[PDB]
Amino acid sequence: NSVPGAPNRVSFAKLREPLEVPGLLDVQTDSFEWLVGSDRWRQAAIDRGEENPVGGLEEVLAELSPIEDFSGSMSLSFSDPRFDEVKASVDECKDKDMTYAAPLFVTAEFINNNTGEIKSQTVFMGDFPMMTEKGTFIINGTERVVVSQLVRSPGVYFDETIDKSTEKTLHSVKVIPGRGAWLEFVRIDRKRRQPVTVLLKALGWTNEQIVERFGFSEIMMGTLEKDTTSGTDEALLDIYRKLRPGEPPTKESAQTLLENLFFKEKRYDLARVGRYKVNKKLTLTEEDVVATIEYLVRLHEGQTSMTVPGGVEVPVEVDDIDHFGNRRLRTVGELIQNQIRVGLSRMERVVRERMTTQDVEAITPQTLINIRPVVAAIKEFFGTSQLSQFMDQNNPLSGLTHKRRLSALGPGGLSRERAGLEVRDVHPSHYGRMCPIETPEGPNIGLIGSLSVYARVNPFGFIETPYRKVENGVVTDQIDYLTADEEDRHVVAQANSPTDENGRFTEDRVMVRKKGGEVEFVSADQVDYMDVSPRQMVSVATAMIPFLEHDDANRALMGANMQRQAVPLVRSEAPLVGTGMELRAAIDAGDVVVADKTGVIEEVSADYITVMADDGTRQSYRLRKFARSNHGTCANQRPIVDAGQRVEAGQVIADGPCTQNGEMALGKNLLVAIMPWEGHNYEDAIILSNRLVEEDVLTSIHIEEHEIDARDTKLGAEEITRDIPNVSDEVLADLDERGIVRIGAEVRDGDILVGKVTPKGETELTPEERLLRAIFGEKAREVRDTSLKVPHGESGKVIGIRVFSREDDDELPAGVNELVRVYVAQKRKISDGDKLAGRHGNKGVIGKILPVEDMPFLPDGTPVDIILNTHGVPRRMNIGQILETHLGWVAKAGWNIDVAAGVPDWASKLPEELYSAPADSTVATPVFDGAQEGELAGLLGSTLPNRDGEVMVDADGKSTLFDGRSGEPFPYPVTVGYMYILKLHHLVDDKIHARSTGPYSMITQQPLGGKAQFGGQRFGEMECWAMQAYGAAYTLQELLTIKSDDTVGRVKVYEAIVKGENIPEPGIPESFKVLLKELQSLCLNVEVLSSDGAAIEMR
Amino acid sequence: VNFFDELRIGLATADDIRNWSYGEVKKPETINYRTLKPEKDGLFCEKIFGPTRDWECYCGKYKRVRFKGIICERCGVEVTRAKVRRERMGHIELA
Amino acid sequence: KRLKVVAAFQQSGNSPMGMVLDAVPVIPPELRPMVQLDGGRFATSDLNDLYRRVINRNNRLKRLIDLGAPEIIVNNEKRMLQESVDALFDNGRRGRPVTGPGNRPLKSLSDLLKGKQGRFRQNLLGKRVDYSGRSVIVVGPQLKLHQCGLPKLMALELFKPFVMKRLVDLNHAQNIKSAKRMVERQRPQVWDVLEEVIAEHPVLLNRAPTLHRLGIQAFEPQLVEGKAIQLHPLVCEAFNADFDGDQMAVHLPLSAEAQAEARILMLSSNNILSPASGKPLAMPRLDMVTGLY
Amino acid sequence: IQQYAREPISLDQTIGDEGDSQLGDFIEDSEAVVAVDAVSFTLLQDQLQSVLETLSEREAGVVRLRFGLTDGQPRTLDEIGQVYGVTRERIRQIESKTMSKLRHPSRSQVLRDYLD
Amino acid sequence: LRVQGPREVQIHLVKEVQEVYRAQGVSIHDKHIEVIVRQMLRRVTIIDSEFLPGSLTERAEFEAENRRVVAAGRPVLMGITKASLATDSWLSAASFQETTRVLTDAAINCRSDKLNGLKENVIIGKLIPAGTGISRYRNIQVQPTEEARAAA
Amino acid sequence: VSQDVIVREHDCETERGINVTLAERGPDIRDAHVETSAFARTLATDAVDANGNVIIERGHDLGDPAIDALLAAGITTVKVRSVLTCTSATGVCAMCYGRSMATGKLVDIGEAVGIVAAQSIGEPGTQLTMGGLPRVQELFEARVPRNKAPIADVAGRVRLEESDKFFKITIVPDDGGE
DNA sequence: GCTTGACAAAAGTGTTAAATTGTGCTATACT
Ligand SMILES: C/C(=C\[C@H](C)CCCCC(=O)O)[C@@H]1O[C@@H]2C=C[C@@H]1OC(=O)\C=C/C=C\C=C\[C@H]1O[C@@H]3C[C@H]1O[C@@H](/C=C/C[C@H]1O[C@H](C[C@H](O)[C@H]1C)[C@@H](O)[C@@H](O)/C=C/CC/C=C/C2)[C@@H]3C
Ligand SMILES: [Zn+2]
Ligand SMILES: [Zn+2]
Repeated sequence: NSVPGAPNRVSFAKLREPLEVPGLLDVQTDSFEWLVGSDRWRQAAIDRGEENPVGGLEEVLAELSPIEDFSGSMSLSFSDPRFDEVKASVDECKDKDMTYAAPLFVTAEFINNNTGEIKSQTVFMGDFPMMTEKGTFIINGTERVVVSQLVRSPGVYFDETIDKSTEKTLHSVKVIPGRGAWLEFVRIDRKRRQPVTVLLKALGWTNEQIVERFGFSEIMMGTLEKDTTSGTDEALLDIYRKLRPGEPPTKESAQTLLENLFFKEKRYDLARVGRYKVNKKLTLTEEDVVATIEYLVRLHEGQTSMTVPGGVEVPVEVDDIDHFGNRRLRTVGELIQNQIRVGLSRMERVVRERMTTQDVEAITPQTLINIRPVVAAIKEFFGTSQLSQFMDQNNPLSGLTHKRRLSALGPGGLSRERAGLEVRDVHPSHYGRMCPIETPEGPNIGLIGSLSVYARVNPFGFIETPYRKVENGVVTDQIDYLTADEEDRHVVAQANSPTDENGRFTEDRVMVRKKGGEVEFVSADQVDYMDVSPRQMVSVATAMIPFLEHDDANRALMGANMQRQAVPLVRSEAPLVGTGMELRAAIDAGDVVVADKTGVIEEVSADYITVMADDGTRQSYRLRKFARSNHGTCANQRPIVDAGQRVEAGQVIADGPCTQNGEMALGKNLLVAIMPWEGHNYEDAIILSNRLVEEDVLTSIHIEEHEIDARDTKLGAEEITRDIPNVSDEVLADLDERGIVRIGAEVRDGDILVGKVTPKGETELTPEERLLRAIFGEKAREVRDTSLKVPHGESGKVIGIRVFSREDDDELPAGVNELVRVYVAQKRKISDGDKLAGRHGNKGVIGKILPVEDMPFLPDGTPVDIILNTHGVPRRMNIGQILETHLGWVAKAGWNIDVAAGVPDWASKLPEELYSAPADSTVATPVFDGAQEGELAGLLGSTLPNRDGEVMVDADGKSTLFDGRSGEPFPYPVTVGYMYILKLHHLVDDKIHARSTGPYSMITQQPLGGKAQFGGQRFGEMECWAMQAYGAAYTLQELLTIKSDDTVGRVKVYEAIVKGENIPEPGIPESFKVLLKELQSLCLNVEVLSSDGAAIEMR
Repeated sequence: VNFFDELRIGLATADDIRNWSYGEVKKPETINYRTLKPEKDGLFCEKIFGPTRDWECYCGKYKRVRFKGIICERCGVEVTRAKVRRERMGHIELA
Repeated sequence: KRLKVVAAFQQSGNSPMGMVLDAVPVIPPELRPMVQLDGGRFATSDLNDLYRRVINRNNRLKRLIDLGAPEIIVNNEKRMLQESVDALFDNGRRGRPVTGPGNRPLKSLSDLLKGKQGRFRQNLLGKRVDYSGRSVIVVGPQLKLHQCGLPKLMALELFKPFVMKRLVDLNHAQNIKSAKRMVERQRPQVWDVLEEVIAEHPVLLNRAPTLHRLGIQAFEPQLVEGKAIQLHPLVCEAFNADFDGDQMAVHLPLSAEAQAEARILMLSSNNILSPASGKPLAMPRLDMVTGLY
Repeated sequence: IQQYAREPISLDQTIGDEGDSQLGDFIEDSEAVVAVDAVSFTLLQDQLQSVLETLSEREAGVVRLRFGLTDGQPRTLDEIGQVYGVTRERIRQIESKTMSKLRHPSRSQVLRDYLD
Repeated sequence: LRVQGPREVQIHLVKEVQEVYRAQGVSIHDKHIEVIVRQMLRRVTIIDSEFLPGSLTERAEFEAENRRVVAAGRPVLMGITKASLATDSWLSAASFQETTRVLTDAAINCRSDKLNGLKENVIIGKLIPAGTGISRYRNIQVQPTEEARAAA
Repeated sequence: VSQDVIVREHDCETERGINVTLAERGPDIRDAHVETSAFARTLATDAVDANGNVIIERGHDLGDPAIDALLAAGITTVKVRSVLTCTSATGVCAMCYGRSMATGKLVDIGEAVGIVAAQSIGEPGTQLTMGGLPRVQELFEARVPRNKAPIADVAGRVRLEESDKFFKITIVPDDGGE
């Protein structure tokens, strides 16, 4: 809607979206635009906001400027950072395995106070990775994403925990800064046994001021009488020896100990977030310390208002660490900023110390400055960092959700098990900010979540949600983004409420949300703000589930997670019954080609599409064609426009992998039958029409990248060549001159791709091997064969080859002369064992595929494509799949509502000019505004061709199917329809492994698991339990001796099987022999003793 | 054998540790930076732990299985299977 | 309490002197390997750097002793030599652990034994085994209770040594070398051979997690088209197996005793009632219920 | 020089990254005994024993001492002439003849599949 | 335990454990629960000595030695974790839990493991002493009957 | 803890056992669960009807018919063999253990019942809502109860007293003693 | 039946030059 080329998809929504979905990728962009602070960001803060915008780079540069040593004789000032144009293009970087970056330059001022001179030198900091249009980075050739982190904002937070000992109330406070030791009420830096009064004496305040300021506090006066510390300098000593035990103090050290720990800005960093949090709630100095104690006192007394000298009255109440007001997000720009600061603080150390031992006046910004730690921070962050991740692209949706994801893990936050389960629980303030429905199913539940649809990030790191403020029972067009803090202050009217003419509250009472949150009513007089629309709380993936309101959160969470697991098909058909997001999410993903200027198409080719703008300017777009994605899915694009077509700015020129005509297509529409069928679909299994194979409806393409290098060996140089030491001339049939597989060839498991050979060292051939060499006259070759072959159980066609040679300049790491990459692709037909599913959380493997001949088939003769079992449907609490199964049939055959007389009663409040739709027309039911049960039934009866004028489905959504085997009708009416099902990235070809013998681990002789190593299965503790429960000793022993760890036994058993002899007796597990050795290395003497035979040796 | 009656532990005395040891490793050296061969008297020294290649002494004067269990008077490495490299222990004499 | 330790040393011939080391044993090099990966770069066990700190400090100690040195210097060395051995044995057990690059702590000798990743739970009470496979499972509704669908590809590799002998016994292949290549490239002659070796040769089917011994059951293999595994619908209860995409492991019993135990003890049809309540497990459920009802 | 400056890595690192595994356990053992080869090599050792049976007592005797089949230690033409009491040249001759006899397709046809 | 005696504690513990499983609708035959309860009461505390006070010693091992031709204790209730760690096999206690703790006490006591338990035999690759691994079963000798050899 | 438990012999021959209720007072009514308690057991001593009838001899499998038969004679308790009272030197005996739930017959001598017991208890634990796994682990670990409750120290009548915020219970012995 | 002399390639030895490797050392004053 309001998209120039948007296809026509009729909606049942009874509301009107007052605010378009904001750009979904903004969260990733704005953060980076702030860091680099380009002009697009400058204008933002200037128009409305601060008048001194500071880019993240400048912000961290102001901290370093200037540099000065203890003498303060020399100072080095930094300023004016600058970026050049990007080194290479993204397409070039992903090709050459480099990183997309713009070099950075700075102004380095070096001032000598004694000589009063100036050395100004342009400094090169390094290549600074740049963010793409899609919000990603190219790091060493692979596309990556930096996920935003959830952390507790620095501030003062109090908690009340009851002590079982006294069975009475107790109050504890904590202050968490940006950096530096943390204090808790004294409890300071994990040092307990502290009299919070004694530190107020450490500052030097006399006891008189304690009775003055404490005032009404009873324990305030009683504790100072309990403390035996007399004097301000003696309390600084009682605080000194516990904080620095083992170091005798001094009057110079004892006093600066307290000031340098907190008051000093160097070791205690005032946080812009922390400085703002407490400044309103009450860098550091005294005013903050005494304010916290006074805040704590009133909290234990029970007064809700606290005031002190020269301060604003604020409520005294406990704080919620899980309330989004005190919990903020660290956006990519900030996560980058922090890692730059770490690099400068490490360079500052080399800058300061370099001044001392360097010859004065012979030093320059270049000599003092060493950027090794600065670039290491950036390079070390984009790799190996938990928040910098390989982008997940199965489909445009999977990638778009990766960005927008927020997590509580990683450095700087609670990690893994440490986090309590209370955090995972959804808070009332997650509304419209973090989607409650979308999270992981596993151990990560609730720690990872996706930003909501209309949610927006604040420059301070707090999520804001859009609202429409209402005044005097009238909702204006004013839209105000509010942080969680200011939301609880007001009352939130419900998104859907009866609207009155030019607008006003029509209903007698209005739904409302309180700060509890609490749900209550009023007459509409007291409401302030109302929701922008339904599905504020929902995320993009969640909003794409038709009939979301009907499905339980359990099966919905499974539904969202499984959309991101889909795979692009060859045909990529769009959903027949959709929601609003399908089109808007595809364009914001970046996998679709959009036109940025109004104009006309000059040319259309599979290769590229060119448009002639009204401006006279000329834009062109190169189409990604069969580009292997990160996980192997096919990225191919196709042009949707013709030559003469007119187009408008922001239209869709070509489809992405999973998109059709601009909207996300994650699967196909299929004819469904809900009857249980001959036990073949049972326990979630599914059956398919063989049509889905012959017609390639579920077919999808997958591409692999194989790599081999020729390096310099201490014994020679590796050479890529067609000559192999021992091979048939046939095995080389598909190799070219150089020894690389010829493009377009077919490859089978074990087939050669790139022939390579490495030098050998003194061979000492077996005498039996030398005799044959003389007989058949094949001279023993000087080089062993190390050659790239296709992995086990993998096959396909050769698409393209990429060769990087040393002879040719190129670039390679030291020692690597030649590197060749071969790309193999294959068409994967839908196969039994593959995993399919719908948007509602219903998932199952393909149990069987039947000939189109014998299938439940309508009176038309039209076989149903899929048969889903009836039993798992009712108990799992996802009934949306049935609804969209009925509507899926509605949209397919069309319909006409009766024009006889007026409009039937079921249409009273209902669709606008939806009374008729042709056959195959697409429908959209926004999640919470979508179609309603009444309107469904009314549509169930509806237009009835197939070709002849007979109805194929009743008003109950049922039909009489004919068994394709016996040929007789099924006794009862069966529900049929069209359902939207997705193909999922779990495939049998990848998941099927088998091993007889193979590689063994080095230290331990066991077979090394994983398909890459051709390894075997793990028979574990629990399995050995079951084996023991059965009482089978020989089965158990066999698994743990001659089938894994027995070096002599495994080779004998093979010998025995090949000769048809009896399998021998097992030996000693090599792992156990290693145990005795590892125990001996601990100075434990472990002797294996015979009955009477004393010591035994293992050799 | 595969059948043993008892398996016993006890504090290892400095004498036991010395009896186990086939030699004292005197240097914190893994392998040569050029030839990538084991450095003598260091960790991995073939003179102590054992040969890298079966029936092959460090220098190679005796390369053949003809004489097993003889030590090369030059490099001091015993001629036997490299499996002993996994079975043998050294020791360090503390000052 | 203090008598327990004092008494322990009396009965045993152990001299309490053992608790102080004059000599430290050095583990064999293959248990602390240093090897070069593909591409030439190197990797090595942490023990070598731990052994390297100890031997370094011990030698530096000899150096200081001989020159003669103020106690402050020599005592500092001994304290360092003491810490280095402590880290080698149990690292982090006292104070901050010795770390390498990236601040990750080094792996001590104790770190080999302890934990789910240690020798006992990883390489000893469990381990990876030959002659095993896995795949996703599909419904077996036409199967007899004692049978299972086995993907022909999977079965070929599992039985590879067996079929290799059978097709050499028959003239199909003249030598074992030809037999191996004949199976690797999957010449069509092997399939008729595979059906013979697989005949009445059972296999174990496991699905994790394994809760009760019923989580492993023998079946008679039946070559099946496709890459999935056909599972009898009555054994889903014992395996707690959903067809939502779960996978199962296959193991091939080799020795006569192992096959005997398979057919006799663990055979599918012999285990019906759960060995807890005695109630029937393979009893019909879901469709079969409403189908009979 | 830039190859010398490379520093090794820890086999004990965890690169699984929610793979639980450590690098060290992904390292193959290249010197491990391969069951199929050793078995076939034992079968090859038998097939040669037979092919030599066709040769004369001295024909095979010279071939075995020439390549050191029995001892594993090859011998020089002169040394073989010392056992059979002839000149090294005479042994050179007997060599060429028994080799063209082994090259005869009857004896060679069976050993062809053992090329490697 | 100290009130109603050892045989009553077991009756209690089995009832309690069986109640939780009964609340959730789980059918477990009492014998299974009994097998586990039996292992908690297998030892007794030594109040006076060959033995030391406060140590947990096996019931049967306490009876035969205490007689000693020509040392009193009380029944002890102890949890499964504490009970299993007291097992006579040191390498079985090692692999279970608290490995370093177990090994340091085993080397000081100079313990000897007879390798009777089934976990011990699994580690070293022996035949577990259960099922087909028991002596009577694995030592079965089989020959065809003389009457059968005649029929050939 | 249980993995070393296996049946070592047919019969330890002890006469010891435990008393199963098997029914109460009705009609004036099988006990709620006799299927997990009385059934599958083996009689320790002859079950004697009122007077001398002896309806079921010692050593009987105690199947479904034997319980109906026993109920007819009106026996409200039975003394049965159990691994708790088994005197076997090593392991336990087939007679004490009883029928194998999987086989339906007296347990085989090789069987390892410790593991089978552990698994049989743990496997359902996934279905225990948590009065749950916490309470179970509390029992097997033998830790002092979460909220401790007192048991009578001796027989006699009770005198209840209420001090608000507390309770006072005093048992007047039948000795009568302290 | 297989041996003899001429002969050249291949294999060892001894002698030397080049390289690689170890160690000592550096004096404004600096804690
Ligand atoms: C567990 C975790 C990251 C895991 C690698 C993936 C998350 C698994 C959760 C799940 O998928 O159910 C945490 O990640 C961050 C910091 C701490 C944690 O790291 C951890 O605990 C462990 C690893 C953290 C970063 C690892 C980076 C590199 O490890 C490989 C290569 C590098 O990037 C990784 C790629 C991750 C993309 C994933 O994306 C998901 C699907 C797959 O799990 C993956 C495709 C998509 O569903 C996507 O929407 C989900 C992103 C997870 C958001 C979490 C951010 C916090 C890949 C595994
Ligand atoms: Zn040598
Ligand atoms: Zn008994």
